[PDB]
Amino acid sequence: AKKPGTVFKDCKDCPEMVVLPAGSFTMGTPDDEVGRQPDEGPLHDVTFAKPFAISRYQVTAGELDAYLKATGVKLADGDTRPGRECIAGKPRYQQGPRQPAVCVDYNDVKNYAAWLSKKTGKRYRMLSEAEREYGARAGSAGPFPFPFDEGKEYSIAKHANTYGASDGYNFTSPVGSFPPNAFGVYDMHGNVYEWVADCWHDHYNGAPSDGSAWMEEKCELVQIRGNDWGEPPIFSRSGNRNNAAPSDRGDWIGFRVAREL
Ligand SMILES: [Ca+2]
Repeated sequence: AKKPGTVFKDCKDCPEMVVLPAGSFTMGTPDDEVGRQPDEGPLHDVTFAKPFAISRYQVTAGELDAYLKATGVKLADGDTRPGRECIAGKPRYQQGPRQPAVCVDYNDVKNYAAWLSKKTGKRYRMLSEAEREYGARAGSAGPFPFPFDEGKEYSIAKHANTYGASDGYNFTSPVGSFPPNAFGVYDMHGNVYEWVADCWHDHYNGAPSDGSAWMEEKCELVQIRGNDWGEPPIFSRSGNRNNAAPSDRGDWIGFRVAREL
């Protein structure tokens, strides 16, 4: 079996995967954490019985393009909002092949993971919300697994891409433009939000404790995680939560994939 921290790819066009360790962690946010929102409790411990892999980066534009070429799929255009349009998977801002894939809805992510699974003979899927927070924290209990930038009160521009140019980028940055966390994972605290599988809940009362996704038979809203290029760093904290309708897409939502070992 592959040791935690091992980085591998199942094919040339496939996302770079990193093995996360089995173990437990505390999910959610302490009451007094700066910026904490009300849906980030209760704090509750979640257990991953087995190691599993996630993409160390958000899936890239070039990686998505490889899928589009292989399958012939055309992604639907997105929501009205002048200057922020998604057209067949492409945002309006300049987007090179190592910037994150965006302008995909929830089902598009599932389709990409199904294609990857068939091509590789491995089991690819969406991350669960718990897996995503686990991977973001990499053992850390506070809002960030890295220190604040020296010289300002609450700046993370040395570690993440958030609103404005102080981090080098107005829009998204190539994946891996900042240091990784202790699990070998990049961009968990900025760049783009990410789809995860879970249906939306306004709290963690009754949340699953085994690393699974918290599903409902019918869901108008699903969870998204992380924080995007246009948002302030107060929402980059590891425990920040948000949601979208699964048919939504935007130039600010991308995704990771996970792989069973
Ligand atoms: Ca920025």
